[PDB]
Amino acid sequence: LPAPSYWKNERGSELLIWSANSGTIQGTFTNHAQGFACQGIPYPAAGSVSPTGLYFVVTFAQCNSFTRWVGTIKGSQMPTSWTLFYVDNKGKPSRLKGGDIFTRVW
Repeated sequence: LPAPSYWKNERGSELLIWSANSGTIQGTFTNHAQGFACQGIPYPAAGSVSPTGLYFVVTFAQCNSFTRWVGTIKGSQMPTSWTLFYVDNKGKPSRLKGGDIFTRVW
C-alpha cells in the first residue's frame, strides 16, 4: 500500500491515503456515488492492510451510517467488496452490499 496515494472508484468517490506505516491505514474518503448520501463531504478513512489484503471503514457521521470496504491491491487497482450500514427514516437499521474497484490516480 503506497502512501500518500489517491484512488478513485468507478462512481467517482475518492480515497486519499496519508499513511500505512505499520499496517494501519489513515486516509480521507469522500463519497460522490450517485444515490448515496453525504456526497462531497470528506471523512476520515481508517483500517488495516496486511498479507491477507486490506480493509477500511468510513463513517459518514450526519447521515448516520458507515461502510466497510475489504479487498486487495493489484498494481494500480484495488478491487473491493463493501457493506454499508445505516438507519432508514422510520428508524430501521438497514444494510446494503456491493463491489468497488478503486484505481490509483497518482
